[PDB]
Amino acid sequence: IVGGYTCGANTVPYQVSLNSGYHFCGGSLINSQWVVSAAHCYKSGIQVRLGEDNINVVEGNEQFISASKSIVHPSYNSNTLNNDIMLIKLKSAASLNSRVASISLPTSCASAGTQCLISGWGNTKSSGTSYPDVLKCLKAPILSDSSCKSAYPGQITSNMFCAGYLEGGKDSCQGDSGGPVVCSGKLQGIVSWGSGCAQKNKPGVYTKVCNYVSWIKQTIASN
Ligand SMILES: Cc1ccccc1-c1cc2cc(C(=N)N)ccc2[nH]1
Ligand SMILES: [Ca+2]
Repeated sequence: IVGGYTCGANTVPYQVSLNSGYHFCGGSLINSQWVVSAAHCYKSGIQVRLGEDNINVVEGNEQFISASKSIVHPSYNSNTLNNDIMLIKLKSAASLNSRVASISLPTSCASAGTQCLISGWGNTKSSGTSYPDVLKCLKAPILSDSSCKSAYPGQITSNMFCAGYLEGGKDSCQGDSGGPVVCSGKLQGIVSWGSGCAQKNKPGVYTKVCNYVSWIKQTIASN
């Protein structure tokens, strides 16, 4: 997260860290047994880490649970990142508490202008590299689809939306991928892609979760 702020320990209880010997992507807990992340974060040997703040220090509220199965969206296209969403099932149900909680799925899509909360352990520099140990936060508005498509001609599909600031300075970044974009208490987006980080006229691109609620619900119910 670039241009953001330190969230505060466990202030984003649904935020998860995907670990394969190191943190490589974020995710969102949707119930005690399932996590939603980006399809481009897919990999074998995933360990889901819940209740995390400083990902390099065991602070006392963590839960480390291995994934038993991963399900990448059937229509995911790695070249364009269309349908960049995946589900991860925990080998054992997480113990839900104030520091480890699920985030609700949307019942409808969010409108442009709605303010959302984006979070992650990604790079905090727009130019260069610096990875935080604690969770970073960023409040950003959903941008109009026209401003989104103008920034990325022929690259935006109905399954993506942009959020952030066209002036630059505030954006998600490498390492935040797969993480949550929560608006009005609903998981509306997944950190997916963009151009560089916090660059002018190049806002972040997010997977439009509201288009996948039926798939998520049916897939979890059958697995
Ligand atoms: C997914 C991917 C695949 C291959 C190269 C780069 C990416 C990429 C670009 C961005 C850009 C942002 C951003 N909000 N600036 C966040 C994450 C992110 N991931
Ligand atoms: Ca920790």
